[PDB]
Amino acid sequence: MSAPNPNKQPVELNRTSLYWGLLLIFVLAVLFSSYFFN
Amino acid sequence: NAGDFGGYTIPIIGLGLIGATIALLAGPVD
Amino acid sequence: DRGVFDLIDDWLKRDRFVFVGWSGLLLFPCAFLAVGGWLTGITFVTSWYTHGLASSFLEGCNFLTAAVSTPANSMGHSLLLLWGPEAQGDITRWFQIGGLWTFVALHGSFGVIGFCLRQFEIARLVGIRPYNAIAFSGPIAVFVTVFLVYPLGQASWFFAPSFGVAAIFRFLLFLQGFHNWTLNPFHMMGVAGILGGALLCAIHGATVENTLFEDEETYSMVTANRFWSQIFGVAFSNKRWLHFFMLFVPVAGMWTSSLGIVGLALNLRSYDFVSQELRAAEDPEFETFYTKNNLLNEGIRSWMAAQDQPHENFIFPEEVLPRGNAL
Amino acid sequence: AKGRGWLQKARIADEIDVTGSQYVNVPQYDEIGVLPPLGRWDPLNIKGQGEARYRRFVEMEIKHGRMAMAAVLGVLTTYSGIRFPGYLSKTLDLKFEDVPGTMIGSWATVPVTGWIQIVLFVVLLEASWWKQDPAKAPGDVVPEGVWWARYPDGYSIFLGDGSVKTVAEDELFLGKTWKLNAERNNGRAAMMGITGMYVHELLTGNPVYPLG
Amino acid sequence: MTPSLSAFLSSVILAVVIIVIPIGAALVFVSTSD
Amino acid sequence: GGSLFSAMHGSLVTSSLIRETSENESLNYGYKFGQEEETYNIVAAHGYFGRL
Amino acid sequence: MEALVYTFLLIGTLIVIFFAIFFRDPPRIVK
Amino acid sequence: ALRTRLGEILRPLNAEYGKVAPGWGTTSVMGVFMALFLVFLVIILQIYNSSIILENVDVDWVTV
Amino acid sequence: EVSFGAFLAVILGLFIPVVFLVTLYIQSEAQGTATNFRLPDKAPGVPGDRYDA
Amino acid sequence: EVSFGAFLAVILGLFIPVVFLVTLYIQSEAQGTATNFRLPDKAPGVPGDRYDA
Amino acid sequence: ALPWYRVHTVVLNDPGRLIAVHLMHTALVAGWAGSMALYELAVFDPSDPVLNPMWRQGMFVMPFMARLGVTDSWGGWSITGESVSNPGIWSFEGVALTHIVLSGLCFLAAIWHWVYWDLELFRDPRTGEPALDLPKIFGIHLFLASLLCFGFGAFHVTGAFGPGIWVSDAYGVTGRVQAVAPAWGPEGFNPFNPGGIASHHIAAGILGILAGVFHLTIRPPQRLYRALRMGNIETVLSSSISAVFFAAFITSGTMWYGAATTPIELFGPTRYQWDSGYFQQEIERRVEASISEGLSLSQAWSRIPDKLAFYDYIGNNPAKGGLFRAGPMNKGDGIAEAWLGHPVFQDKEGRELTVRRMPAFFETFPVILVDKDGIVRADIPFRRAESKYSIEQVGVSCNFYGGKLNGQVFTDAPTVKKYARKSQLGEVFEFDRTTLESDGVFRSSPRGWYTFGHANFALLFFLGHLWHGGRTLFRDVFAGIGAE
Ligand code: CLA
Ligand SMILES: CC(=O)O[C@H]1CC(C)(C)C(=C=C/C(C)=C/C=C/C(C)=C/C=C/C=C(C)/C=C/C=C(\C)C(=O)C[C@@]23O[C@]2(C)C[C@@H](O)CC3(C)C)[C@](C)(O)C1
Ligand SMILES: CC1=C(/C=C/C(C)=C/C=C/C(C)=C/C=C/C=C(C)/C=C/C=C(C)/C=C/C2=C(C)CCCC2(C)C)C(C)(C)CCC1
Ligand SMILES: CC1=C(/C=C/C(C)=C/C=C/C(C)=C/C=C/C=C(C)/C=C/C=C(C)/C=C/C2=C(C)CCCC2(C)C)C(C)(C)CCC1
Ligand SMILES: [Fe+2]
Repeated sequence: MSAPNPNKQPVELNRTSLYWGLLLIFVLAVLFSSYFFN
Repeated sequence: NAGDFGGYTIPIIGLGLIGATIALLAGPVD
Repeated sequence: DRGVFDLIDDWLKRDRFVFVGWSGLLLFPCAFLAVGGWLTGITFVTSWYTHGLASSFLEGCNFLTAAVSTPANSMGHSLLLLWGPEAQGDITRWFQIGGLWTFVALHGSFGVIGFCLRQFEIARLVGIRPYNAIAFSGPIAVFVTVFLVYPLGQASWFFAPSFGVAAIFRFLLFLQGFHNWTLNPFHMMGVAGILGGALLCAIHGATVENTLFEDEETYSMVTANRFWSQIFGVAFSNKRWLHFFMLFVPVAGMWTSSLGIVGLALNLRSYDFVSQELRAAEDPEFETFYTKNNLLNEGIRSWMAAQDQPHENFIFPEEVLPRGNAL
Repeated sequence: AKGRGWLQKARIADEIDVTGSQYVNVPQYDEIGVLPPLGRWDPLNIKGQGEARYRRFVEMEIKHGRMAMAAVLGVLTTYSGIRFPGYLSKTLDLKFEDVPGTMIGSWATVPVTGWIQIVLFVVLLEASWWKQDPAKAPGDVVPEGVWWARYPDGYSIFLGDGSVKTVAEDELFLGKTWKLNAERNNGRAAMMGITGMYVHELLTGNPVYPLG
Repeated sequence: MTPSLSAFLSSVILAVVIIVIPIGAALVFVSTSD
Repeated sequence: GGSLFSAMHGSLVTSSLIRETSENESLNYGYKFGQEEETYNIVAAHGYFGRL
Repeated sequence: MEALVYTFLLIGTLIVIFFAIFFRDPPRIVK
Repeated sequence: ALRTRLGEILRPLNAEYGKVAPGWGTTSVMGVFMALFLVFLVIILQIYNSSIILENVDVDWVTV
Repeated sequence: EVSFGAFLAVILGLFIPVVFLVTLYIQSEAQGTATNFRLPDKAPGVPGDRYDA
Repeated sequence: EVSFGAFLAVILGLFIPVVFLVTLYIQSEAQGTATNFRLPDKAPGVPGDRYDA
Repeated sequence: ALPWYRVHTVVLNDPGRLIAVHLMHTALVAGWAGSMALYELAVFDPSDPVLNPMWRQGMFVMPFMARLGVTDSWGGWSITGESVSNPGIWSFEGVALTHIVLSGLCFLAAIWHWVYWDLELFRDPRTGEPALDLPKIFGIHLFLASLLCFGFGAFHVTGAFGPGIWVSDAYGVTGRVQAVAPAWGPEGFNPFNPGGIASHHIAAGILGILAGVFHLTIRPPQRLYRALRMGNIETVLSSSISAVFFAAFITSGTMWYGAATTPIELFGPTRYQWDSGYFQQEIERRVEASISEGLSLSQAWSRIPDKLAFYDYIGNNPAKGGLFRAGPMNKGDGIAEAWLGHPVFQDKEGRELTVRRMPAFFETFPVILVDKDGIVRADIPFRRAESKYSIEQVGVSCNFYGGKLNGQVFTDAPTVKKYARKSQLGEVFEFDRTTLESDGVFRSSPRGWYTFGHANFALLFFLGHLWHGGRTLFRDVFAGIGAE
């Protein structure tokens, strides 16, 4: 049935978690770029 | 290799059987 | 309670001088045999017939040089059971072919399984979340990959680390010379996690002790957050996030480095930068610190292979031994 | 001394709710042959022709499906080359291996005196031995004491420890209604199967014509 | 029955009758006692 | 040892966090910046480590 | 163009660090 | 909730939620099968490991 | 020998997770849940008040 | 010869505006402004009521 | 309020939406299989299956298609090299296209189950809450899986109704798809015996059907239901993850050590065949048999097949590649063109010299020529080292037998040094380093990459088992504990 789903939940990502994710992705790219290019 | 194990018969009959059962069960009840 | 299983369950979880539990049925004999087997090997058992080395207190070794050395290369990945087709029940021949190594490694592997089960059992008994068991999965992954997965991908148990101080030191230089393990990005993530964990241990212990209240909370989180915001730029404000982070970074360092050891088991190593190797081949004047490191790896490999792998009977004349005099 | 006292002690206890209370048991497929996909598929409304005329059709579907299931298995065995050892007719020098495994080939090569013995056995079964009792269920023609596999409601099955489970009629794969339904449906499928194998043979000589 | 297979069977029997059964019996005894 | 003690202390504190949030909300919202009371059960963590 | 990619990655990391320091979530003490 | 033709068909297959056998049930039979599985897994491991050398089976690449 | 596939691995291996994190934070700002200095949820789907309020 | 820069032009020329549109729509859904079947704003910053309540 | 790492837990108590995300994952996985095979069919060169097989070209899904009987293509070629006229639908392209069509149909089915999540089937009639009777669902799925396990073994593998599986000789020169009779004795537990595959799936399938009958009839014990939390969907996630990494560790060892399910004609040789000289010993055994027949060395080494000599080459060793040496095996040493023959080295004293072969450990190994006694006679010194036993000083000549250089004799030191370097890597071969711009560094086979992926995935799935196992047994306290 196409009823309103009661299990729908909002998703949260604060600014600190955004900065941690951006730092992790950029540092991982910095680390692995030399290995990918060679 | 074609014609082995019935040829295209079993895939055609099998796919037609699946499509027919889905259409048979597609209607609402009562 | 009611039923024989419940009396055993009550007795195993009873508060005594040491907790036993159901996990203690696996942990206590396996850990005692692994530690007792290691202490037996470093005291009496030699490595003369497997490695051509003396590695026991009986032969004159000290604590730094004694070891329980790996089995002979001819054994392969044999379990080397005492009743197995190699020793055939002979305890003396079992010691000589390196069967004590597989004894310590296998009983040690079931020991760390029992200890992690013990962490799960006490957490359920006390009533807390099992985060110590998840944190111990880091050391489990390191032990499993280094002492089991790495030799299982190699030729035999021989290339696993030997349970000793100087033997581990050889294993460090072996993986550097043969795999360029320092240049692996997975070891680099491991170094960051382990050095970061030591940083987090030092910086958290200093901060708590230096933001204490003169005597609820024993230290000022607001003062600590203010201090590191002006010293470092950023600071912790959540005490729960600070303690998950103290768990995460050393455990993630153990898990990331274990993934690279699995690649090293199959010789899927980060040995070279191909474009840097090709450019140095056509242009002999080109030289970086990576190219100098590959020269030192060649020096490690050729100068140790005669004695580190005596089963191969390597005969290297002085002409083929790499030297700095021949560039 | 009755030898059945150990059965009650080996019997597994009744299934309960996980909390500890007794389990609450809590649809339109009541008759054997009425199955989930089509339900009661009666395009000709034979059920409306009378209870006597509908009781005739249930026994008729059961009997037709039972011979067709045996007929399908017979052709699949003989066309594959499986034969009994020895001679079918020592007078006619007819070995089992000589007779074709095909339906028309086996129907002609088997002697008519041999075919009479098959027919007379069916006639003997149909007219005296395995006669349908009007009080009994349709298709229940085997009398008592003729050593037939029966699955009554609450019959016993046995586990590894020696424990005994009673099987109700509504149990999956083991109840009577499952086996009764599976006899009817396999009979229905073999009914279409045996006539399809006949016409494919009539047209190509191969009873399973695409296969082979 | 090769010597290695016989050794394996002996090892299984020995494990059951020296490790499993004595530890279980000791556990049952000390659980019914205490 | 620093990595060991950091992971150990972090796991001990994370294990004994006092319930303050919802069913699947992040537990870090259970701590308020500048609060006075303890954010984790110290006696439960001490009992776990003592029995360990 | 490999050195360009390396420089872009390092400068982007430093930009992320700058934003994390100076445009962080301002800590507010609960009442 | 929506009632469908297939949902009505599959309804008895999801109608026994929470139903258990009281007490220990068939755990003793399960432990025997677990113990036999453990011995069986050790056998095929030791055959592959060549810790059990059988009569005329050889752990090596075979022809045909 | 500029490895063409390696350039995409660095670019897309950086762009796609950065995009996912940026998209998650922006819709978090729209819902008023992009700060950790706020109370726990008052009701399901209702974020708590900020500490400054 | 596969033009290396042309691959990035097709990929980044497609990915970046698609990302920008997806990010704009997702934060619009969080604010309840991602439907055109709603009334105009009753106040600045307050979206109007939807047509079906 | 849901963090990023907990977003998919909205499906935890929604059986309709749980089927939807599982159908979506099925659509992506089946979509990958069709797409991977289509991309692989674009870059595959079927011209020479002797010196350029599938495992030299970095074929990943293609060996798994060929292992179960799909060897022909719609383009008119087969893996064995024999030109095929009509393969039917089940060719390489037809298998790839069917996985694409299956991916789209699962995508459409995932949409329906996502939209129509609220079905009465997922509701408990006693309470009205969403409920899944997991022990009964397990019995249905175990019966269905065992039926497929039995049917695969009894009909597909045995060839009763099926193509069979890939089988070869002990040295991987005559490989073909063939019906395999089940081995019911102790030889079925030989991992290299293909008869064990047929007998396992029949025996395990039958036992699984019997277990499925038990699990569809007998309810769980109450004490086992509470201990394992069988009313919680996360307890089967933790146990299935455990069974999943248990299988992945086994398939990693089976691939690495070799078995009948990982033939060398589809995945390449193993590292243990080079370590023990498996192909080398058979090569000298066939040569010594021809010598006893009266053939000269030139014709004795000419009977050695190029496929057998290609296996005795360290560039085909899966333990010679690198983690970031991407691409096919042809991207490394090059594309193999012709066997150059077997070089025989000899000094001025008639002593037969053999180059010491390179172990898989060494990135670079010294070039050393030894006699039958084991004493070093000649050398290639390290760069500009002061030579005493060099090739020029000792005066080593090289004679090639078989291959393209059959009967040729090289005595000038630069060519002898060049062939002594190539003899260190096993059999000498000629490589096309210009078609793929090969750089000369050895790469790993599909055998090496599969083991790396699945041993690392299994290790990470051990962590998931501990995490999801803890979340099951500690579900009551995972939002926090009480203050004491
Ligand atoms: C001897 C054959 C036979 C008989 C007596 C019955 C009798 C019955 N069936 Mg079956 N049925 C059969 C064969 C038969 N069935 C076959 C082969 C199938 C599978 C295709 C089915 C599938 C089926 C379902 C799904 C259901 C029934 C149901 C029923 C019941 C009422 C409906 C009915 O009477 O239709 C029977 C119709 C006839 C007997 C018509 C007479 C024969 C016609 C003319 C055959 C047509 C020609 C045929 C295709 C052969 C072609 C030869 C050519 C030369 C002309 C009744 C018990 C219902 C139920 O199960 O109740 C218990 C129901 O739901 N039947
Ligand atoms: C002591 C005693 O007596 O107790 C007895 C009691 C009892 C209950 C009787 C017992 C039982 C069970 C029994 C006897 C079970 C018997 C089962 C049996 C014999 C049932 C066959 C079905 C065949 C079908 C469905 C065929 C359809 C096939 C169809 C639909 C076809 O179209 C055929 C086909 O060829 C075409 C036309 C074209 C081809 O291109 C394709 C194929 C090949 C598909 C016991 C326990 O054993 C013993
Ligand atoms: C192997 C084996 C086994 C086992 C055994 C065992 C179990 C043993 C045990 C053993 C043991 C158990 C031993 C011990 C030893 C000890 C020692 C050797 C000690 C020493 C000490 C010292 C030296 C000290 C010092 C110090 C310190 C450290 C610090 C402070 C100060 C002092 C000075 C005090 C068996 C039989 C099963 C059989 C098989 C084999
Ligand atoms: C709708 C539809 C359709 C269509 C469909 C299609 C066309 C499909 C496609 C599909 C596809 C086309 C898909 C694909 C997929 C893919 C995938 C899914 C991938 C994935 C990947 C990944 C996951 C990876 C990752 C990684 C990396 C990157 C690195 C290393 C590690 C790893 C491996 C993890 C049709 C018409 C038929 C029908 C109707 C409907
Ligand atoms: Fe603290």
